[PDB]
Amino acid sequence: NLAPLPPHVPEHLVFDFDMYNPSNLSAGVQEAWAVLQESNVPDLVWTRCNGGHWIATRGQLIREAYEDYRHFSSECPFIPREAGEAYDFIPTSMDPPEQRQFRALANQVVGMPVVDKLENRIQELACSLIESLRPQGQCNFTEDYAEPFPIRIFMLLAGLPEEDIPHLKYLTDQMTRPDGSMTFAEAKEALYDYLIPIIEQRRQKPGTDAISIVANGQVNGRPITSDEAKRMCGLLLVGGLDTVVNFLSFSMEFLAKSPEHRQELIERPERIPAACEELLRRFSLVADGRILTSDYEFHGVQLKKGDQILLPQMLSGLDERENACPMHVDFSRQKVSHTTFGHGSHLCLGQHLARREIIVTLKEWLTRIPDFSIAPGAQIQHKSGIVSGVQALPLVWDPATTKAV
Ligand code: HEM
Ligand SMILES: C1C2CC3CC1CC(C2)C3
Repeated sequence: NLAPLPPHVPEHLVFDFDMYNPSNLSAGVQEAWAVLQESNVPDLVWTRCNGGHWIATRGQLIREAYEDYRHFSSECPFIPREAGEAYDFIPTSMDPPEQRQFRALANQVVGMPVVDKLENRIQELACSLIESLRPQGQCNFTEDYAEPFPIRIFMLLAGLPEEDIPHLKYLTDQMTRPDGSMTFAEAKEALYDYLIPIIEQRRQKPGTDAISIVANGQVNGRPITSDEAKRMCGLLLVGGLDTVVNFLSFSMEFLAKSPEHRQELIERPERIPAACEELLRRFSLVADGRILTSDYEFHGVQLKKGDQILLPQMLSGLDERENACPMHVDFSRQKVSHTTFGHGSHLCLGQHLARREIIVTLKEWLTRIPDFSIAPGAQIQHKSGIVSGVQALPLVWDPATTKAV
């Protein structure tokens, strides 16, 4: 189900890629997408699926398209068009200089100094969840630690009910990983039927939570709108529940498989941070785009005002001209080049929380369960979307070999 090639597209620039169902998914999602970088693929190519759109395939274009906010605007950053358009999260769907102010607020809530505040609850929870799991010698990493871990921290952050979890999550999921049960605009609505009443309540009688600062936030001398609030808190929900959740499963499936990687981390912990960056470069997962405010010629391709362009942040680090032996994990690379936290004026704000949640889990799980592996006969399945994932990750271990701490 492909749409007619638009006039301006040289059919030799065609390359039918389906972000919602890449071919080789069975072999893995980063591998699925890494096709785009074979020798036989143009640096910039046009795909006819999800209604036809450019996709830039190399480290350097993405970096370039990202810094160039002018012809490449965030206005509509989600393929397909309707969602992108129907998406209004702030600061996301906004170019600077507008953005600068909405962003500075979000940075208030999730930023650096919020992260030192939270560290202990993080570690406290990291230990507590692991130790619970320990003695069973089998979890469901995705439902068992992956889902739980990060969410409860955000629920802690935003002061919202755990009970809410399963609902917002489905909503978050449909948004990044469209099933077909509900369209983006419908998705965006129910997440909004939710937040709204909450934002009301924090306007009248404030709290210390992320949302409380957000409803009461200051933007360009004036007091933030209700809508701008609904809209900021919307982004936090999704970035909240959706990126960290998935990343942990790929990193963990990776460890379940490479006992020399567990070993290395375990004996030379001065390496968790480097290890941390290398894993983000490799188990990268986001893929949104931009929009052409006008006609423009990018690396000789005539870009026509209105066209969408995917700029997968996945691809930047999996690119040979950037990372020798891209698909191979090496905690001692000299230079880890990636753009998992995006790039440009829209650099990811929760990079600190995300990183901090990732080191905690590596340091803590290796401490208690140094040795685990994939459940005999289980086939892991990934999912591609605006943010990619793992269907479930059954693990198994020998209690006898763990350690409480
Ligand atoms: C697994 C770790 C994470 C990854 C890979 C990730 C990925 C991304 C990427 C690629 C962007 C750039 C958007 C663009 O340029 O279109 C972004 C921005 C953003 N993310 Fe993260 N994210 C992660 C964790 C989080 C967390 C924990 C939060 C906080 C709940 C969060 C909230 C945000 C926000 C608010 C922005 C927008 C900043 C702006 O538009 O100036 N993300 N994220
Ligand atoms: C908005 C932006 C694109 C996708 C979905 C959501 C969180 C993060 C940044 C990845």
